[PDB]
Amino acid sequence: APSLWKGLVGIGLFALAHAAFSAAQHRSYMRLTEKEDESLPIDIVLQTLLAFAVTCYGIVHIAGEFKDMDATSELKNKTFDTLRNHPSFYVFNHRGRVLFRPS
Amino acid sequence: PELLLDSNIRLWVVLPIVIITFFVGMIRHYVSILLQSDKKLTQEQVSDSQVLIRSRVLRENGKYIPKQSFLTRKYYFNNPEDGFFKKTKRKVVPPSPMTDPTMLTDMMKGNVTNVLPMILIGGWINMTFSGFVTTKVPFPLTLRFKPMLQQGIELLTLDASWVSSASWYFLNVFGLRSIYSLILGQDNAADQSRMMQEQMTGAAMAMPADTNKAFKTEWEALELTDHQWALDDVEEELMAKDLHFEGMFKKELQTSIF
Amino acid sequence: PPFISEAAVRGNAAVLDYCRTSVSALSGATAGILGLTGLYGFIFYLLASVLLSLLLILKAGRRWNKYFKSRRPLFTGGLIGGLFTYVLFWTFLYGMVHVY
Amino acid sequence: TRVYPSKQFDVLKDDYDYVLISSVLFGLVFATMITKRLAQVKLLNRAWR
Amino acid sequence: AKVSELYDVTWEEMRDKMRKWREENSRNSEQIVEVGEELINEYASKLGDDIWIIYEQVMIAALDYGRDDLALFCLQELRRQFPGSHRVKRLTGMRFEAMERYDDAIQLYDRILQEDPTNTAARKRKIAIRKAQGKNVEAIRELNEYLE
Repeated sequence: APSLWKGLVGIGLFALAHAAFSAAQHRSYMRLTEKEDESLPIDIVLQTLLAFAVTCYGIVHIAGEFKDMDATSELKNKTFDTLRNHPSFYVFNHRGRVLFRPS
Repeated sequence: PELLLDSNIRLWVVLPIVIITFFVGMIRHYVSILLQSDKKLTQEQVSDSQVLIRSRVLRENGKYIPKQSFLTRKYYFNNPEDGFFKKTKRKVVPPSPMTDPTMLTDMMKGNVTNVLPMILIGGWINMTFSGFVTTKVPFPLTLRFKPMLQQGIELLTLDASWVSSASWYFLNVFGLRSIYSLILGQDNAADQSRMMQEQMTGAAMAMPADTNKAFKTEWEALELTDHQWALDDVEEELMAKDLHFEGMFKKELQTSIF
Repeated sequence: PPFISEAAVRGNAAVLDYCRTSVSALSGATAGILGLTGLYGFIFYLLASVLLSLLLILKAGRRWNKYFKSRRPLFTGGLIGGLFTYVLFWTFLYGMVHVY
Repeated sequence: TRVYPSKQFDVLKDDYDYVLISSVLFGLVFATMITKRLAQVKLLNRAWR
Repeated sequence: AKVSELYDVTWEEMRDKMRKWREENSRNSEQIVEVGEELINEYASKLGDDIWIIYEQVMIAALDYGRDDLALFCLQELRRQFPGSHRVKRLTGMRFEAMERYDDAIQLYDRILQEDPTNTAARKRKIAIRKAQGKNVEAIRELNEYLE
């Protein structure tokens, strides 16, 4: 699912860049002709807005973490058996060591 | 829209300046990380810190604790006969902050003089390009900003919208201020403006400037605080319902054993 | 609500600010591509921020009480610095295309 | 001929050495890549030691 | 199931599972070494920073399980890059304690304390050496000393 969102964001960005290039070409043409104070075509403007709205949808989905506020829920599954052992104090005196010693 | 510009001045000024400021900020952040050095911590100061943390934790979490043990803790801390904080005294350094002077210093120090290094960069950049027109800002501006904005073009009829490279880079500095943290994280130290200003989480949180005075302050703070056993209210759970233990018990079947 | 974890709150705030800055950055590019006046541009920026906030609320929907204690930061948050970074990318592509 | 009213404010300045600019532009990237590994090894050494 | 398990995994999931095991600090030395040496021979390409913690974890598990050969194999790799590192010294002292001659391990801990005054791990390991060597009363006294 994240890969699809990333690809969609990339495609939208590419479409936005293409719309920018089209608008640049339109203004370059406009500078050629005297007067003619007209606006850019509405179709490419709508394409620009479509590319802007699509890229803002995946930009929120890509980073969604929203962790739980309460601090009791993560330790709701953890068992006291694992907590009983600690990594500081480890005594290396067990029957498994002499049982696994030959093999 | 007027003043038709060349296509060679945009590819040789805008992009270079943008990359220059980007990499300057990144280099500053990396060098700030590199130059960071650890501070020596002595065992007595460490123990003082841990005792302070213990007393502060007692102050914060004191409701969920037996009253007898709470009074035993508080007596051990206070103990009018011997007293741990009363007897244990280390060296004292003569102070200098004063009430009115420090009350004023809170504002006098501030961060007023932290803009000059960026002004130096802007001055060098403007020195490189004497007569140049980078871009125009759509925002209307007043003619009293033109001397600061242009600073090198001899034009009095021209509007102040057309900016020079100096203000262009100046606005470029704060444009990526919130963008730098996007790639790095919440704790970002790539701010080009605050170069000399040290911005970090801070090595060795605990700063016992006067150990004895802090001891006495905590001694009186622990005497002030009361005791209210928050455990004594157990009847609220008494009349209730147990349905969450039915809750993931349904969702605890679905996982098997690896 | 009695006990709150600072790590989760920090992560939530960081995510919120990250989306706020990214949406603002793209809003700047759109306005620079089109090209408008200051009043219309600022109004457009405000509209984009409002749309982002509405989508952010829609993202949570139910069980939002556990996620966010309140909604004030969701509505009013990063409005000035986001505008500071939006103004840069607005004029970045504005004069690059039109003036140049 | 062509007459210049007030010097020039529309054309790129003639004396604009590109060697210095290109050298600085490449050196910034080179120094960033140099300092990246230094920071990584500093962090690793501090963590281990 | 061994081949079946090794088939339907990827190195990313295996590394993430090892990280989760580290987070839950469980006692599964058999499975830790089973997935430890497997990724050291299959991937052995990148993730140095992760694989150093993996080396230490695998050797810790092998000290528990049955295998000192892999413990020394990871010890030489750890010593290759960082010549002076107190963590490797602590690990070597723990393995020495596990084998024989506890006194030289105690001497190594004493030297480590002489170099770095603030070393909680070495003191904890000495406290554990006297938990199993002598009575628990002396170990209790020394644990109280360090805690104080």
